[PDB]
Amino acid sequence: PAYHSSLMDPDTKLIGNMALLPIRSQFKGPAPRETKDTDIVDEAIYYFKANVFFKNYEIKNEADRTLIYITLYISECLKKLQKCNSKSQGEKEMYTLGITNFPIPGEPGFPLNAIYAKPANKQEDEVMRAYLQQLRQETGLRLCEKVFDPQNDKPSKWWTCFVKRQFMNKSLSG
Amino acid sequence: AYHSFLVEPISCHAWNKDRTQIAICPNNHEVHIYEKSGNKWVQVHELKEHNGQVTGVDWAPDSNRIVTCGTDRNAYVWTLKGRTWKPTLVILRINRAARCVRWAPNEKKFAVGSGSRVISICYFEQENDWWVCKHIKKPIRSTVLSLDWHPNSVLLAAGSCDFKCRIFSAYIKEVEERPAPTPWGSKMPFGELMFESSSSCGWVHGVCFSANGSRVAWVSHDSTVCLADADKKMAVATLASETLPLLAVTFITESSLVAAGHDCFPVLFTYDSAAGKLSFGGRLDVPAGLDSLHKNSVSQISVLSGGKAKCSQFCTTGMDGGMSIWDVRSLESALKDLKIV
Amino acid sequence: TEPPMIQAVLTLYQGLLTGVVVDSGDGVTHICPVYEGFSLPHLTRRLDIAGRDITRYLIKLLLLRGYAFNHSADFETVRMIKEKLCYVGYNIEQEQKLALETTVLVESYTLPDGRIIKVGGERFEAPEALFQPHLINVEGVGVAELLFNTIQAADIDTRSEFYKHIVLSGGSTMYPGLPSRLERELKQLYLERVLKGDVEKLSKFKIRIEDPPRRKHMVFLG
Amino acid sequence: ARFRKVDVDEYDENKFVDEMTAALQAALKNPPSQAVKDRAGSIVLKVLISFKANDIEKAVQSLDKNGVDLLMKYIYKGFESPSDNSSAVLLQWHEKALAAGGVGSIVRVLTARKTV
Amino acid sequence: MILLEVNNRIIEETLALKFENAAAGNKPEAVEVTFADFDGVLYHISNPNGDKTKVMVSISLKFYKELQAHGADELLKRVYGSYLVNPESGYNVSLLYDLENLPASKDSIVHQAGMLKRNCFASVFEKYFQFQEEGKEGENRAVIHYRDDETMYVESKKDRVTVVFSTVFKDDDDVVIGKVFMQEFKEGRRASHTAPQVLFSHREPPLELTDAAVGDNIGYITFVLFPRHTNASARDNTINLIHTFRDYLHYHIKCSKAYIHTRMRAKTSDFLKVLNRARP
Amino acid sequence: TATLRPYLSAVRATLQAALCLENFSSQVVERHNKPEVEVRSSKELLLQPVTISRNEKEKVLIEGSINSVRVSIAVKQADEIEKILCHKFMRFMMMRAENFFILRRKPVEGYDISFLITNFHTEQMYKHKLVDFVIHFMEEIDKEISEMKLSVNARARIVAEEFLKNF
Amino acid sequence: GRLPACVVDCGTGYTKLGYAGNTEPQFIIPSCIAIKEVMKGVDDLDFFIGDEAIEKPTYATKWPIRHGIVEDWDLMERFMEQVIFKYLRAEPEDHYFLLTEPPLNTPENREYTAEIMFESFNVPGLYIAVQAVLALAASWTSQVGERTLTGTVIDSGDGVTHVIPVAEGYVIGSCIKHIPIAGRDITYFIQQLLRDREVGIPPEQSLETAKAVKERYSYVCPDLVKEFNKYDTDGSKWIKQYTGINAISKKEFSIDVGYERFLGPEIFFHPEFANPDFTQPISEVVDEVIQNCPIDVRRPLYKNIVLSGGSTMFRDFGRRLQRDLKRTVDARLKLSEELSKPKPIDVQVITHHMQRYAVWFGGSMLASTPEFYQVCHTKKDYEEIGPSICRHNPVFGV
Ligand SMILES: Nc1ncnc2c1ncn2[C@@H]1O[C@H](COP(=O)(O)OP(=O)(O)NP(=O)(O)O)[C@@H](O)[C@H]1O
Ligand SMILES: Nc1ncnc2c1ncn2[C@@H]1O[C@H](COP(=O)(O)OP(=O)(O)NP(=O)(O)O)[C@@H](O)[C@H]1O
Ligand SMILES: [Ca+2]
Ligand SMILES: [Ca+2]
Repeated sequence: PAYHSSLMDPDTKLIGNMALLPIRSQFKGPAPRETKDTDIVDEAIYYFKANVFFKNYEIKNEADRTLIYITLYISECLKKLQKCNSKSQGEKEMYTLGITNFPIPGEPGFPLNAIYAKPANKQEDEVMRAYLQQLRQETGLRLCEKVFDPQNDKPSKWWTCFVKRQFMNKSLSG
Repeated sequence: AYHSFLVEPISCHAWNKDRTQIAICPNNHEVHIYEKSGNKWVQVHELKEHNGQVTGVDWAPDSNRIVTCGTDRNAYVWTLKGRTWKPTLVILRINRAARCVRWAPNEKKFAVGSGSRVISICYFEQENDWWVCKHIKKPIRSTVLSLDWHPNSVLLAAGSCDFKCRIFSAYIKEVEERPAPTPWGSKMPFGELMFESSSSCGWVHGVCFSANGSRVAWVSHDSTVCLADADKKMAVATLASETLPLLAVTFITESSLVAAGHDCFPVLFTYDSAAGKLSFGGRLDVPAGLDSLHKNSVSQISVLSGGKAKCSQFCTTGMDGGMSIWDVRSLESALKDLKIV
Repeated sequence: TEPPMIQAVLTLYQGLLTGVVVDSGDGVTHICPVYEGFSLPHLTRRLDIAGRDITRYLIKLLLLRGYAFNHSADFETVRMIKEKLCYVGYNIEQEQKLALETTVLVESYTLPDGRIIKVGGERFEAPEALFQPHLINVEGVGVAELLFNTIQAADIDTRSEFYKHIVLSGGSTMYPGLPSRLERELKQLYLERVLKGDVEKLSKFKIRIEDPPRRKHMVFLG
Repeated sequence: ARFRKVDVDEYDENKFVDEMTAALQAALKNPPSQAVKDRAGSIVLKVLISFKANDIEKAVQSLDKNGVDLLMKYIYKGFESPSDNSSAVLLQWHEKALAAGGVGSIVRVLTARKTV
Repeated sequence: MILLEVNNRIIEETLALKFENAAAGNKPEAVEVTFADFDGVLYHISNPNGDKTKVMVSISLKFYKELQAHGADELLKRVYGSYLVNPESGYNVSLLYDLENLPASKDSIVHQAGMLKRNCFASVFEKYFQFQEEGKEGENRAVIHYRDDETMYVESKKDRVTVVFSTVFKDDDDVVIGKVFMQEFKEGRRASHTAPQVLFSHREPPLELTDAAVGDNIGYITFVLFPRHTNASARDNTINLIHTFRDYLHYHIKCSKAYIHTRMRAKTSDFLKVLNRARP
Repeated sequence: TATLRPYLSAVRATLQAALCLENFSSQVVERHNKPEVEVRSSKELLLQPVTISRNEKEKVLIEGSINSVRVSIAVKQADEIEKILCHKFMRFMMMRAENFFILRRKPVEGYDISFLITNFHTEQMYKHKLVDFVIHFMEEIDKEISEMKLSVNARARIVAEEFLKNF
Repeated sequence: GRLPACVVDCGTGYTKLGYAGNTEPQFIIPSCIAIKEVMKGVDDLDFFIGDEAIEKPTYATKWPIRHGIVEDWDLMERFMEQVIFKYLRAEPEDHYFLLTEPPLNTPENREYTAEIMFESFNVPGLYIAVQAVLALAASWTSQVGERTLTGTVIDSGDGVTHVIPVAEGYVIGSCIKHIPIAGRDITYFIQQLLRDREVGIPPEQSLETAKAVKERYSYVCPDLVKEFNKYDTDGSKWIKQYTGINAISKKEFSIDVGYERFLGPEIFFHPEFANPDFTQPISEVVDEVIQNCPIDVRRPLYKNIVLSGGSTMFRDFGRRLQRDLKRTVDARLKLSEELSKPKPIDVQVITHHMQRYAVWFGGSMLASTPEFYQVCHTKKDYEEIGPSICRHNPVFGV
């Protein structure tokens, strides 16, 4: 079936009903310190090509919600990297997209509100916002090393080809 | 005035006392009772109990009881209790299908004609609180197709497939008593054969007694109509039609008969006691792909109001699934050259 | 509640005290004579052929007709078909001419998966097992012949009444026409094996095989 | 199972048991062994065939309904013995006998238990 | 398709595929095929002794000795030459193609292989066409039993060669449909006067024929061929047509019956629309 | 084609008279309902059989009864080719008898095709329309047997000439 | 007899024809007929079938068979004419014929087929075999020592896949189930994947390309991520090239072939990838079908899952079905043991060589046996008892 996250510890913290997982990142955010060598962002970029094709996804733990969120974000990144003409350009174009304020759980525009709990108060609200942007930035960075082939100006068609495919038929821009 | 209840044959029908409800059998083991609301027909009751098609229905007016008989050999008497009809089984003691049924005018008895070549005269014994029946067998040789009672509730006319129209006595001293004499005879013990037509052809599809019961008429499959006059030594008047067999007949006066059948339209017949002759009075239905109201054979015709003495409206139901209501006066206008008695 | 080997008496109790009750269910058929209130244990025989045997035999026939029914997976479906379309032929020779020369017997039956099948001659052929066991590889004489013997075996003075008091019992005897076939069968036997062939006394032999019109819950009513 | 080969129904006591224009009027008189019947139908068949296609409607219309019915029972009989134009002419006799007797005259051909 | 093809597609296509793979340098696959042809013919294509580099094509005609008495062997040698090898047990003629020694153009050999059957037939015709072309008359007639219950009779004369087929109709109705067809051949010259004259005798054999059978289902067709057909220019074509006739005739009797069927399906379909339009 | 119109007319009128049916439960078998013209186990329920012949070859036999009618037709077959085409065509239809609810699987002995019209048909369908169908049928089979005959000869000539021209 | 029987297997898209006894069909052609489009003269004869009828400039291509069942009889009949008289070159009056029928073919259709074969072609004998049984028979060639006609056939052509339970040679009709995924669906899918990534592929040849790729490169993998990984990691080892020629240009066009290779066949197991209305993995439908069959025959069905169809050709397809089904079934018995020890169920998926023409192969083997001649309807019986005899066709071969 679809691929689930395996980074859900009994002592894992919850931001809303998503999982507040670690992330190797030079970007600011409420993300805990990296425990091992593979963070949630690694699982998303990894399982992506096989997950994006699915329409249904059985949510098991809050780690799945973080996974699903990043997955959907990769789709956003590719729709940008697609029109790029250099890794540098992409690196820059991603920062801007990560800084963009996409809708979050509870907001009209955020698909899947019936699955993602809404922040219960202004504090959890600011944390969640920060986290999501943090993930967006890190993900958009790594994904950039991938999409671009050692021969710059070449956004690999092996990533660009998925631009029109939406995980669970859902979208952060739709 | 035509109305389609369905596109399948209305096997038979019966109207209550005030002609407010009509019981029909839509080619099923069932009987649907319809009632009008404004100018629309609405089904108010569905009587389910027979295990075969219902071939006959009769509604006793005053006691308001519906009697039905089917091909399942059974007969049920339905009694309205509150808002539902409850059936009571009546064993006719036959091993073939019941073909027709009529309550006697006095509602103390009901007769059922069947494929066992007999007629079952049924009545109730309060003593043992159930229904019983005696058989009228001789000289019936084939299936009894139609029955009609004489006003004295004793004489019974029958038409069967042995090409005969006969009048019997269904005298049951256990529910009524000594019948007064009649031109049909003075001896009316149970089963006595009072009259038997002398035809050798044509199944007798329908039989009818006139208002005063001194005349009995019947229609046969050889496309003829007949009338035996008891006041003229039981002489029989005959009239051969140029068209198809009539399946149902009734008197609308003491000298006028209306009938319908395979031609699909009602026709008028008049009797002249003087000459002792019958005459064709013409088509009463003047304008699939037919010029007639009914689209298939008409198989039952009944008097809706005015009695058989001076009928003012009659009803017809046929194999087309339609039921028509004919206004005698209206008909006498659309046709100025009509003659009724 | 006493199945033979007494419901037969219960049934008869209809208003009769002496008669023969041919009861047939799913698994077994019995012929239970009953005299003046009690059931004579002897004279009561069993017929190894009932409702399951017909329901099964139908499956075989429907196979030859081009319909593939699994005996296990579809036994219930065919039983419902049997109950609804099957009947006992009166004169097999004449029933077969109808099936072979006309189509008046063909009837449609919608299966649970929406498919519509057509059944014809097998509607009277399946129940024919009861009369000709050899059709379902069962050795015997068939419910009819059995009845005749079972009566022609009992006392002489009691046969007259018996013959005019045979009464069907059990669901497997609800087949349309069954009573008539039996009455025609006994008359053929009586003619051959009792009147020796004097087709001039056959009219004095009175048979009366009744199919109880009041019958859904007789055992009790009894 | 030989017993089952005799039609016991034959002895059942319930089985039913039955109990030129001048030339035409001439032949239609006193109608009835298939010998006497055939002899009868032949005399009438003889007269019908001996008619002109324009002298039929005049002879048919000169008969009372009972006569027409009889003519129709004979016309149908004619149909069972084709030979020459006898059938092309009979079909003309049918046309006229029908317009006069109506389909009902045919009904009485089918209904007759004792016919020609 | 009106005329029956003369070549055999299974033979041609099998050889073709094998030769193709041979040319491509591919490794040889094993081949084992059994098939038939009209008139009780049976073929076998195989690798003699399991040697996948050798493909053998064999034909079996129950009536080969007959064709052999009329030059078959000689003709077959002329056509196939060194491809002709001793006949496989159960067959009369065998062609062997060495996958490792094929010609530049495989076209002719494949085409010729496909015509094995027709070539086994050709000799009896060339023989008698020659008799006429040399005016050598009085020569005995050739009797070929091409089917278990059918016979062909070749016979030369001063200015013509006649071919008589004794054919059988297993279907009684096929005789009637066959007669309609024969009738049109009988009159075939009306639109082609230079064409062969066909004759037809329904139950009895033409006088010219002996132990010839007689029956309601038998039929005798005669073809009168003239020099213009039997000379060294028309010859092959004449043979290609004349030897497929009997099958040509039955093939058309059968296709007619199929055509009748499409008619009956349409007429019945119409009838059912009416009946149902009679439903309220 | 002079005697045709008169023939059908007589046939149609006889069909009018005969198709006057009603539902009739068996007098012989408890709870059975069969077409009397087929079983004939009750003589009083059978009408007198009648025939309408156009000539010595063409004719229609009409057998009526209280609840069903059997109509048999003797189809025109001039020569052998019409004979086999006719026999073939009638067989094609009899094999499909179940779609032709009124068709008989086998003809009455002596005829080419037969119909069995029951009260159930005269109820499910307008009887006058059924009477038109039989007449329509008679007309249309003839036209069909003719077209088929021409189709056979038509293809015959083309086939004979396609072979002869090539020599 | 000396002449071998004729064996014809008519599929919706392809017909397999040849003589009994042979290992493979002598011809495998497109189940189509091209005609000119009142029929007069010899017009009915002007047609072509199979390949020769696909691009005929002045003829209309027709497909007399829909969902494995004959729809157009007039056209199916002519098709047969050439099958017999042009390709097989068989005298129809001399060969017995074995034809096949999809499950759920009516007895009426059998009589129509019989009418054509006996009354148009005069065949001496006919047998209509049910495709699923022939498939079960073709598998006795494989992993199997004891042959049986009880098993689960998984037929997949270009239309709709079928999961058919067979017990003792008779299809259990009431338990058949169909899957909205087959060859055509896979092609349409592979096509998109290509349209999204590659360029140069002539639109007029979008399909041809897809189908070519599906048949020459596709296969079933054991795990998506790992396969996706492999291609992205060692692309060199898994990315294949595919060249072609344009129609109106003839200019050779090249494209790379990737994910579609294993993604294409994957929709059998994860239908939701391409079908928005169907989601059951094939392994679940099979499991469900068998559960609906009589209990006393369920284990036999699980031990004998046999394949048939060009769509079951994908490499390891059967191995992936077994694994998946072994789980779906083991998982179930894992709960029944908690809510309380049923013997483990043996799930086996047989795979053999003649899988594209499995049915034809089985018909060829059965048609070349003596018993075949014993259970065929002869021309005499057809004419003495009627076409009704062709309704039933005795199973045989055990
Ligand atoms: N209307 C019917 N027509 C024909 N067979 C029927 C009918 N109804 C039930 N059956 C069959 O009769 C048998 C059932 O008999 P039933 O009257 O239920 O007795 P029971 O209480 O089940 N005891 P037994 O019948 O011996 O199992 C089964 O074979 C039913 O399929
Ligand atoms: N090597 C292959 N790999 C994958 N698919 C193939 C291969 N070869 C053929 N096919 C597919 O096989 C399918 C046709 O199979 P086939 O069994 O002939 O169908 P049919 O039987 O013609 N149709 P149906 O009546 O539903 O069985 C097409 O989708 C082909 O693309
Ligand atoms: Ca019971
Ligand atoms: Ca297939």
